[PDB]
Amino acid sequence: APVRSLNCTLRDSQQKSLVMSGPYELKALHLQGQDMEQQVVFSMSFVQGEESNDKIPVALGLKEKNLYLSCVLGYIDTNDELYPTLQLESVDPKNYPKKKMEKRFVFNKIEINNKLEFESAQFPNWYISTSQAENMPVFLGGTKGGQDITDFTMQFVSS
Repeated sequence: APVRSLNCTLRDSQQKSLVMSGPYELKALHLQGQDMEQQVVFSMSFVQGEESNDKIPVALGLKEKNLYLSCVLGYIDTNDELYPTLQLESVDPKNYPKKKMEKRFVFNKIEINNKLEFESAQFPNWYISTSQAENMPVFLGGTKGGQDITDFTMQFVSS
């Protein structure tokens, strides 16, 4: 393209790591030592979308997996109308990433020090979220304050 990118892991504000849960899902849990190898490496690209002084548009791919997080209307857990849902979408490595990511792939990275939130650019007020419980899916949530975990820290891996 080229697109500006870095590789990183993410941990939620409770220190849970993100790992694969089947081929098309992530889950969060507190990890230990060598098992840390299980945490998922993201490739965070900076996309040409709507930048605020503190709303930096990004896409999140899963390094080496040809998968991207995307926000698409569907049905939600519940714990006719459609709601934003988090999907792990496989893509043609030939064309991704790109500065012009389709809207479903774009998150606004919000830096509330020293924490990051990732808001769906397509569906405002919906965030990459984890449950307080161990081993539950990563999902789009956080629409009501103080209910879900929507804060993360980033661990730089490489560029």
